Amino acid sequence: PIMRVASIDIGSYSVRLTIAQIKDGKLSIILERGRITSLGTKVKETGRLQEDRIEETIQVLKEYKKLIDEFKVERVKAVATEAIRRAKNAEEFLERVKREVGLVVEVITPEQEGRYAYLAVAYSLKPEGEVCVVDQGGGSTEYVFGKGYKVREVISLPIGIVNLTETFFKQDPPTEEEVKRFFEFLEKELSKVKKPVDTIVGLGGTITTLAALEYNVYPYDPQKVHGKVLTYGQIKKWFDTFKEIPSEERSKRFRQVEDRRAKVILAGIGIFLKTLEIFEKDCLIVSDWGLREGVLVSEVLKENHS
Ligand SMILES: [Ca+2]
Ligand SMILES: [Cl-]
Ligand SMILES: [Cl-]
Ligand SMILES: [Cl-]
Repeated sequence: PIMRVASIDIGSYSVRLTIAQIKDGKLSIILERGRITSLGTKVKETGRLQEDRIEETIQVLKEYKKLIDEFKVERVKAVATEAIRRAKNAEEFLERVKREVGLVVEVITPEQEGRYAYLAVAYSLKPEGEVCVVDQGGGSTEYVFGKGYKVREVISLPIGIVNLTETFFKQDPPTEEEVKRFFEFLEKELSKVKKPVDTIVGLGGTITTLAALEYNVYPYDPQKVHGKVLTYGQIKKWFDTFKEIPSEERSKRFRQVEDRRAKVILAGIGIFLKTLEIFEKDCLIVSDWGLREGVLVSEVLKENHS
C-alpha cells in the first residue's frame, strides 16, 4: 500500500516541509513548503535565538503539522542544523516545539546531514563503485564516501562560500591574486580528504545552477538537471566566466543565477573545480536531491527493515 512520509528541515534562514509518497519502492514528492523565518538573526552577536523568530518558526511548524495531519503522513522526521545548536536557548526552543506543535526536532551535525544527502543520492542516482558525494551549502561542504547505500566515512569541511568570499575576494570580482590565494587554501584543505573514487556526485545550489547554465535549462527543471554530467573543463570555463563578471551583473547576464547567490557563486564553483583536480577525476554527476529528500529515503528504509 502507498505510504506518505515527510521531512522538516529547520535552518538559520528557512523552515521547509517535504511530503512524498512511496508506491512500489518509488518515492515521488507531492508537497513542498518553505518559509523564511531567519532563526539565525543576531545569534552571532547575542548568542541567542530571538523571540520573534522563535514565535514565527513555531507558527510555521504548526501549519506544517496541520498539513501532515490532513495528508495522513505516516512517518515524519524533523531536523535542525548545527547553526541552531550554536544558540544558547536552542534547547528551550525545541522543548516549546515538543509541547506546542507535538513534534520532536533532532539537532543534527553537518556530518549527519551528509549521511542523509548520501542516501538521497543512493536512491535517486544509484552511482556505481566507490562514491564520494560532495554537498556544498549552509556554511560547509561535506565529503561522504561509500558504496551503494553504505556510508563508510564523512568529512565535513567548514569552507562556507560566504566566508571564503569575504576572506579572499576583497575586490568584486576578485583579482587574479585573490583567486590564487583562494585556490591555495582549497588545495591545503581538500588534499586532506582526497581518496580514490569511481564516481563523484555534486550537490547544492552552486552545482545545480551550473548544470542549468551548462545545459541551457531555463526555467530550472529538476528533470533536466538531475543526473547531468559536468566535466572539469566545463566547470573551469564557468569559473573563468564568473571571475570576469561583477556580482551585481551576474544574475542579469545569467538568469538562472539567483540574486542572493550571485556574489558567492564563484567560490562555490571553485570548490567543485578544485575537488575534481585534487581527486584526479574528470567529471561529476549532479544531484537535485540532498538532505531533505534523504530524510525521506531514510524513513522508507526504516519502514522496510525487519
Ligand atoms: Ca553542506
Ligand atoms: Cl560561510
Ligand atoms: Cl556553503
Ligand atoms: Cl549555495
